Amino acid sequence: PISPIETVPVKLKPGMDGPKVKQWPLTEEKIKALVEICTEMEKEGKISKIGPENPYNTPVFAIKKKDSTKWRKLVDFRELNKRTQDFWEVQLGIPHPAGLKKNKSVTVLDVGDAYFSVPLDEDFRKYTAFTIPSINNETPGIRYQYNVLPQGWKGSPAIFQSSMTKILEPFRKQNPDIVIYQYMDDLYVGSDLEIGQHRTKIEELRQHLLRWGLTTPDKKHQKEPPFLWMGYELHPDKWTVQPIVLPEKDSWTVNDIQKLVGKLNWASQIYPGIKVRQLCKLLRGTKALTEVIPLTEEAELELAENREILKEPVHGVYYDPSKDLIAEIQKQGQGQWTYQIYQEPFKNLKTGKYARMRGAHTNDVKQLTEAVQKITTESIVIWGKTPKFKLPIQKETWETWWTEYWQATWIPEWEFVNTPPLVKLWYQLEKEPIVGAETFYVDGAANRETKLGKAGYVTNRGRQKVVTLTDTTNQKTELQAIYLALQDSGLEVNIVTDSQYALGIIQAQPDQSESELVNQIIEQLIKKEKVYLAWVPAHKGIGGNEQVDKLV
Amino acid sequence: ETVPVKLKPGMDGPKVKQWPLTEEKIKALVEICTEMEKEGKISKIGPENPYNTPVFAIKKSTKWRKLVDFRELNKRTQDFWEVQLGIPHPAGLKKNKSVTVLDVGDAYFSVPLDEDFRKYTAFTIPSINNETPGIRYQYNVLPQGWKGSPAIFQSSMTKILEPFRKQNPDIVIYQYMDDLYVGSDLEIGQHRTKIEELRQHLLRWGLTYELHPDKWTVQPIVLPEKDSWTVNDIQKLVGKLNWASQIYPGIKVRQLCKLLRGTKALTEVIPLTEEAELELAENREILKEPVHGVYYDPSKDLIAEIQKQGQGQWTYQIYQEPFKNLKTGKYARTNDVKQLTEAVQKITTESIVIWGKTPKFKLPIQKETWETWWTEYWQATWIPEWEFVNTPPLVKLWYQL
Ligand SMILES: Cc1cc(C#N)cc(C)c1Oc1nc(Nc2ccc(C#N)cc2)nc(N)c1Br
Ligand SMILES: [Cl-]
Repeated sequence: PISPIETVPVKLKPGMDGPKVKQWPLTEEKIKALVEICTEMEKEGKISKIGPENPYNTPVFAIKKKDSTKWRKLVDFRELNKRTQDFWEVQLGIPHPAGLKKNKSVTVLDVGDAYFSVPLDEDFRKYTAFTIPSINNETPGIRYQYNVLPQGWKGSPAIFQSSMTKILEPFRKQNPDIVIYQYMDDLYVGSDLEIGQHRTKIEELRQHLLRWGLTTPDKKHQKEPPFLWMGYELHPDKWTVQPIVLPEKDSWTVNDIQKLVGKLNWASQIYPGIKVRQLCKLLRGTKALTEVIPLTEEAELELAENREILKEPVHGVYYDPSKDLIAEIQKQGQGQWTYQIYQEPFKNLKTGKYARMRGAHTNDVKQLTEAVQKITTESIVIWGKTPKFKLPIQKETWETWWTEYWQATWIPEWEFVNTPPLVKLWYQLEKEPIVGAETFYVDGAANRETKLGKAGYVTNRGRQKVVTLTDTTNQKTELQAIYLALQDSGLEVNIVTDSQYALGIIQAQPDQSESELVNQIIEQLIKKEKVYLAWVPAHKGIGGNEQVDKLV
Repeated sequence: ETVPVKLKPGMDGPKVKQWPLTEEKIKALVEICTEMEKEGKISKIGPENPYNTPVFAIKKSTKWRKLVDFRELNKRTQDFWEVQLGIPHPAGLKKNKSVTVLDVGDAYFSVPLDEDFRKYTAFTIPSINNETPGIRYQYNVLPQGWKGSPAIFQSSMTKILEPFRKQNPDIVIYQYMDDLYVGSDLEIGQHRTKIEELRQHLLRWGLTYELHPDKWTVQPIVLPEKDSWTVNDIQKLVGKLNWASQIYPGIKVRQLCKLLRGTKALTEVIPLTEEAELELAENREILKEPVHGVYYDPSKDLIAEIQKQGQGQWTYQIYQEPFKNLKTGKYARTNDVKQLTEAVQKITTESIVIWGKTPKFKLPIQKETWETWWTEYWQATWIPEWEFVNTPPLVKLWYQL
């Protein structure tokens, strides 16, 4: 009950000194509770009495327990914590089931009084001094300091885990075939041993722990498969998310839909092809949490599609280190990608989705690559190696894009899989100017305070046209002029522009965009049989440009 | 004896997140790090050290080497390695016929690190799937990769080299991070012989490639020469000149965009004229030479931009203020990011020799993509700073070779 482990040196931030907070008066039932609590704690070593020598103090109080008739000592370390050094962050993250190896038998051991079982640095104890107030604060109080890690202090979580990891180390180093995961108070222990020899391995651990101050309840009350853990349900050789119930409701609040999305997003770790696009579009905008959002049709069918998928239970599988991981990706509603990761087709270790726009304008080949990149980082975290990919894109499609694009890129070993809808390029711009195709010199231009714009073009075939656009930007006009030239020309056409901006957009070959204009321009690009786009310096007197430039 | 090391006032130590590592590299890392700690170069640390710097493994050659990214710590010790002492940069290193680079990082494992500084060198070896807590060490000795180490070892290095310098006055030896740069104008065989000679001095104090910088010439912005000229070709021509104009004083496009009149078809072929053909030649003269008016400013950061040219060709510029090109170059010849990575290392290396500092790179690649992969090909012991950007499609074009 107080570990013989060596303490962690602690100290307060460099400038600062210990807290000196005034204790307020408490009611008399509260003072009574404090005295008996602290008398129990003192007899156990957790705290010990100090003289008024000690300059420092921190507020205590007490609350009634769980509607029951007990009290709990609360200590307010606000000021101590504000004055305490920073510690190494505890966990960088928590393991994913898909990464867990399979075990015959598993047992959860719970460390009793975890914090009060770890000694606190002798030199730092004084700063934890608190005082139990006398009745009406008439007489001086009872003063204590901590000898162990206090509940609510800043360093307790970090010092406990480290303490538990030093103590755990020998047992780990001596039992490499048995596996232990530590999280806060609990210890989760797994072996491929048979229920008899495993429970014996438990007892050695328990008795090792006890040799070090740490008590754990025993072999009479230890639960059974499946185990609930971090929102998952864990079985000896399969896993799944905890049971997910989607409500039957005629009216959905902003709040209901948020919860509904979170649960779907959670289910999508192992339930293939969950979609939340239509439900998420409902959240767009500003609305109270209590307000009701009429689901749309698309959203009503999504919820339907999801509720089917969730009907039949699905499980995930655990990781065999001796086999490759394969990852498969599919296209869904525009911007939505789903993926599965398995080692034996098609027993998934896990699944998921990717739906992110990078920039305003992407095409499918860019999105797929981003998804490959996201999935690769995830595999390294979970499995420590990268997956072999299967992708709905022809090697030739990908190869044409990689070179075409000015950005560098690279995806690991992958092969084609014919899972429509296939990702492709929907048009290509000409590398060279076109003979016998009309040359449109375009140009848009706004007025900075008016927001009045004029877009248009001049042609080498002497054709020309200008229009007036209202409340648009100099950006949008240069783009409207491109659109203009696409509309009024034939299936082939050379377009000359001054907009580096517009050039940038189209040259990257978008097939999606937030912009209505850009999606318009795209529709046209598809229908054309040859487009060459070229850029020229603004107002540098370039033949064709000046003409359509004055005329706007 | 430990030279006391102070951070820049008002800054705390680094707290950088450890990137996820592959199983293969983690394992190499434990091997390496258990050996380093037996030897007492590093010690395990408690939770009371809040600091962290990233660690990973590279191939220096089948054998794992460990690489610590002190880019952040370096920024926070800066004042120290840059202006208390701090190694001066030989102006003639870049003029030598031959300069050899040697790894002397092993030397720092000898010198103790100021105890009140150790805690800032903390790093973490992550575990796969977060199943066990990272294992955590700090340094007890001058770490490789921290710019403080050569500054502190400096004093011992000139001692180690004095006889050899005394005996070859005309050999230049510049230290940067964990490398020694040794240059001369000897014939390559005689150079290599002096290198081995130098290796023997080093060898008595603890210790285990070839540049020819005087053959580094600039990559001009090039103007095509054509049989025939189209409107389209001339517009491209007027563009490129117009850009080079924002940099190179003297560039004239007047006589040229003369030819471009009215509203011609892009494919129409337009006659070469004298004064144009002269303007094109005279412009070539200029683009050949250094940029009149641009100088290195020792107090400003170096920037390096790279553009993917396709077909294994990459172009680059180094500047402190945009367009004022201090230098311009190319790199040539599989894998897009492997190449980028080679290019960055080449560019960094030239930069170290010329100015004695590393540029911050503007990298034409997806953050996540680069972050995932670069360690797969990195072979330097330093790491430059970098951002990620999308090449303006025109810039790519104007520096096309
Ligand atoms: C032993 C254990 C139990 C629970 C809990 N709860 C949660 C975790 C994170 C556990 O640690 C590990 N478990 C497994 N596999 C595993 C297999 C079957 C079951 C079951 N049933 C649970 C875990 N592999 C690891 N590498 C680690 Br480390
Ligand atoms: Cl200079």
